[PDB]
Amino acid sequence: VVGGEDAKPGQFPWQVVLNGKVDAFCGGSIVNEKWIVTAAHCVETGVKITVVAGEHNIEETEHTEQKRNVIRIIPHHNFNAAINTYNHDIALLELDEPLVLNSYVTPICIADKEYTNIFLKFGSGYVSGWGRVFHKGRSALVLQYLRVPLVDRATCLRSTKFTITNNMFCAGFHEGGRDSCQGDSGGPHVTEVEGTSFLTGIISWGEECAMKGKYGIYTKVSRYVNWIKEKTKLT
Amino acid sequence: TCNIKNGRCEQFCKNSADNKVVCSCTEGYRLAENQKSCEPAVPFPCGRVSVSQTSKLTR
Ligand SMILES: [Ca+2]
Repeated sequence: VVGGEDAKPGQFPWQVVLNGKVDAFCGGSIVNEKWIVTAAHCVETGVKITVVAGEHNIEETEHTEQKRNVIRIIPHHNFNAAINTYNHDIALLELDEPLVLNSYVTPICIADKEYTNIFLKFGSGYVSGWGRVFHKGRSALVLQYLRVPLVDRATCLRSTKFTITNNMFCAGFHEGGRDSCQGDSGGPHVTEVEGTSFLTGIISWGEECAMKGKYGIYTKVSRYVNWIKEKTKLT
Repeated sequence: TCNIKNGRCEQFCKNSADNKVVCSCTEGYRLAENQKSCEPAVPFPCGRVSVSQTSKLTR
């Protein structure tokens, strides 16, 4: 996250970090004790993945961390139906052993399609992660967060040569300087509704980071809430 | 009428019974006594920060 600030421990208890062949390479959000939602581009058959919930500072021990192995990965069935479009950039990870919920390990709420879109249209949401804090610079050691405004679709379209589908939305600042960035993919874009946060997007792609006239592109979660609910049922 | 201020539903509103309404909440919450607010029904309901009480206040 470029231009954001340090989160306090436990401020985004649904945030997880993913580790693999590359450490801290993407984020994710807790759906429930056994499932994480992330971006499909983070988990294209590459490695075995580990999930760390209750994480705050990647180089230190807080004694709140819960590490889990991912035993099953479900990228959205239409991801990669078309090459390099990043459309349907969303995936679910099933953990080997259930997370133990507490103040540092808490799921994010997920409303139905109608309300997820209503919340997104509130126009202001929070993004978080341990991704780059500068375009092409270092990654963060302490979880970063940033509030980003929703951007109108026509402006969104005009900002890039690449296609912005109905399964995506743009958020960011007209003047730039603040944005999600490499390593933040999969983390949540969340909207707080009277003290209760709901998942409204997945950090997905962009062109460089935080550049004036460019915006962060996000997976529109309202289009996938039915799928998340179907695949993550606990038995 | 969910039309204005979400029918005064803290979370979800649905029209019901001739211009009326019925508020509901997401998993882990329950429709408070007053039929509009949502209250935690589990120890760690989704979407809430519970660390709080920092370390310098009244509580
Ligand atoms: Ca740590």
